[PDB]
Amino acid sequence: ATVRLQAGNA
Amino acid sequence: ATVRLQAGNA
Amino acid sequence: SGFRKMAFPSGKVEGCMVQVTCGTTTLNGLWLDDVVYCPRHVICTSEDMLNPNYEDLLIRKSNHNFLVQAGNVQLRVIGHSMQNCVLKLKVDTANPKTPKYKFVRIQPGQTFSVLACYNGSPSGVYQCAMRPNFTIKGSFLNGSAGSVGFNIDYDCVSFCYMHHMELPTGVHAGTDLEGNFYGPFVDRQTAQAAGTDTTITVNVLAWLYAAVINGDRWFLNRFTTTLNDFNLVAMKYNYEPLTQDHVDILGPLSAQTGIAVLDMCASLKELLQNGMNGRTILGSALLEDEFTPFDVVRQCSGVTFQ
Amino acid sequence: SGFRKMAFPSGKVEGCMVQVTCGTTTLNGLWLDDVVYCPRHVICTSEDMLNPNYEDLLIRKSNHNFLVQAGNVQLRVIGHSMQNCVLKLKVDTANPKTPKYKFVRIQPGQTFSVLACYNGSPSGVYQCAMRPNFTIKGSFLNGSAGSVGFNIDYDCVSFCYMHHMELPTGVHAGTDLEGNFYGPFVDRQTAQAAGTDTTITVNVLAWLYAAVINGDRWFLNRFTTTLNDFNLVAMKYNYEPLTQDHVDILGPLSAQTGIAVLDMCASLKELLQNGMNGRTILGSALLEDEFTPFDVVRQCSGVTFQ
Repeated sequence: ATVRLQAGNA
Repeated sequence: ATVRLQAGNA
Repeated sequence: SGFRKMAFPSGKVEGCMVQVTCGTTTLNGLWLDDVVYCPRHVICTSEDMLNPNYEDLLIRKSNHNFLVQAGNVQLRVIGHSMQNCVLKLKVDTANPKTPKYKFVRIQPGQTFSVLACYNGSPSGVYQCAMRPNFTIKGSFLNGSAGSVGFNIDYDCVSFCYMHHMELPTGVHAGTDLEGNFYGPFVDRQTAQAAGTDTTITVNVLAWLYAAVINGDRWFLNRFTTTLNDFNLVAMKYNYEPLTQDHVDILGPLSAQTGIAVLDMCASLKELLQNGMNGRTILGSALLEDEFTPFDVVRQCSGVTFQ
Repeated sequence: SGFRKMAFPSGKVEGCMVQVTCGTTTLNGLWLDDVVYCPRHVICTSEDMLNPNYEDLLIRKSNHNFLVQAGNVQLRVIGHSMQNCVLKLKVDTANPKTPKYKFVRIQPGQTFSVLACYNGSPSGVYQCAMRPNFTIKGSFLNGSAGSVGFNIDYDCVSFCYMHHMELPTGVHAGTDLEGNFYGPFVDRQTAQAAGTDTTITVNVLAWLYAAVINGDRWFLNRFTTTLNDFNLVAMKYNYEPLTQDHVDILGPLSAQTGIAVLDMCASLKELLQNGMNGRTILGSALLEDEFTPFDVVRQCSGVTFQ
């Protein structure tokens, strides 16, 4: 299970 | 048991 | 993603909090435009608490007897009137930081944030629910009277609660911002007791939906139940009746998770009859009833405020 | 009285939150004076997350590629540098609402308030503890990166945490405000796992003192214990060792309640070996370990902030 980097979207 | 009204003393 | 007890972001209200002093008695007030709202028992002394005749005591007070301080700035009081259990002090300057605001009276089962303040300064913020017996389980010491509860919708603050008193069993009682008490209480140091409290079933169902959304699904069984049959079991365990309106309010969560409401009812029924067998849900070993469906939707969908 | 999980009053921080956009990627930034601090992964795209060479990607960015918005006001970026895992954007106007502030790196076991924000706007505030394995149990969705944790002392805000990422087991990891990660983590979508977590014994003891102060005294026994024997029992149940420094830190609560620390240790040992037998403490059916001794003193004594 990979990490999810919690950046958003424009 | 009576109620305590929670006012200050200053 | 996690699930936590979340309060609304503060600041819009903190700029409105002031100190009101009448002789030796001190408490908090709420400064909106050119009016300050505070509990009327500020005009009483310690002997007056047993049986205060508020009309007689307020007739004897002049404008200059009220010392209102906003941090360092002293505000001049130029008028005063009483509305029910709240005082209204007219002051000579309008608050520049006054937000858009409404006054609302909430229903039992609804939640709100409390801003605990002492000597006109904020100490902390936390969320609470209005219990079915019209009390709240807060955290309040002497000096906290006048602290307010509120909700936010975009830019509008809805004020719903002003704190007044502590009861023997360590529960708390107050008024709306129009000065009417919640429940059968009076602002007197007399014998008063909270009635039998019940568990808000719709909130428990919302919390189980939160758990399912966060991946805790061990309690899901394969059975269903009828509303009447469910309410027969619920009544034995001091749970409130579930109405058809409540099932409709749970509709969006049901659609989101794909689990019919009546299946969750069957699972709650099994939890009630058999216990948790040492297991936890969302880190808790007891069933939680202080999340409304809106609270769950807001937290799990990430609604923000301007 | 009452005992609740209380966050610090906010507002001083909300006036510092901005939106930073680099192409299609958007997150939060912290605007202090004429510098904006944000996570450096904002300059990556979705393919870059696997193995981003940050130096190469940052060499290709000019000042104009960064869109910084404070509500409606657009801010012009006039410089940028990288410090460890954080970006620093120099902007051409100083924030007029900048508070007095410090940067601190906290120790495991310490608590702080988190201000969850999306698209530069705050959603809520809640308290959390730094776990012994250097994770926190928060509530964060996509878009929340750049939200900060803080403490307040009178008028000085101590910033201690910037959020960066979510781990497989649904725990969260981030950095201090100097850009060094807490724990053995890296800002990459790779296989990473939290180590074995332990229970903060001194916090449990603080919570039992809180319970005693609030009148929940059913668990008090008549025995005592030695430190070594206690730590022998504690080790078996995955509890951290109690040190003499911890015993000294619990001194004020012991004096307040008149209960020696070693008696509380004997009572905790009995709770650990025998369970709670269906009883609750402070409304909880599990032992709570997210209150420091300072948290208890603050809440039970009513410390306020200017």
